[PDB]
Amino acid sequence: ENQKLIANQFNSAIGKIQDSLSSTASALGKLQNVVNQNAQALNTLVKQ
Amino acid sequence: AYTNSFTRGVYYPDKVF
Amino acid sequence: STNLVKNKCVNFNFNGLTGTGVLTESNKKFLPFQQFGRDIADTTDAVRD
Amino acid sequence: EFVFKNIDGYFKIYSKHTPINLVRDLPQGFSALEPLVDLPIGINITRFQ
Ligand SMILES: *[C@@H]1O[C@H](CO)[C@@H](O[C@@H]2O[C@H](CO)[C@@H](O)[C@H](O)[C@H]2NC(C)=O)[C@H](O)[C@H]1NC(C)=O
Repeated sequence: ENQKLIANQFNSAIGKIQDSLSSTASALGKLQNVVNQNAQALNTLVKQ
Repeated sequence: AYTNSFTRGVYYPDKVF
Repeated sequence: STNLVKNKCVNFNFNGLTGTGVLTESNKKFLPFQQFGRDIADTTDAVRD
Repeated sequence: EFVFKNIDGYFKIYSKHTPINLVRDLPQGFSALEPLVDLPIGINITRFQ
């Protein structure tokens, strides 16, 4: 009984937070940290 | 007599590229 | 200076710097005093003969 | 600019010639100094004039 209007709001909210993700980069910190852990673990290995 | 050498004296430490 | 061969694993020695690998021509540009390239991990990646 | 050095008996003589729109003091710039020449003299120097 709300899904017309409230599903439209749901679409708008999921889309606007998808846009926010398109406008967000600090969230990728976990995977960038893991990639950098790999990078320094290989790099410290080479430096040894 | 004295002045501020802000960021001066930055050369290439090596001929390595 | 005997020879220079490319794209085949050889033992290259340039003025004293020794190493084994294949020599590939690149479009990079050096500075006149600069001699050999380097990577982000102390890895040799280019040598102007 | 005539940056000098003396390490391992390698009396380096750097240089850099950059004109600027200032006639008062050193500017808020940044210019690297290339090793114009190197002098392998290997002597002990502690003063200059
Ligand atoms: C509940 O929250 C939603 C989202 O915060 C509200 O929807 C917004 O409503 C304003 C004006 O009413 C619009 O300018 C926005 O564009 C809407 N956001 C959307 C559609 O994502 C909603 O009004 C709030 N109240 C109710 C009863 O739903």
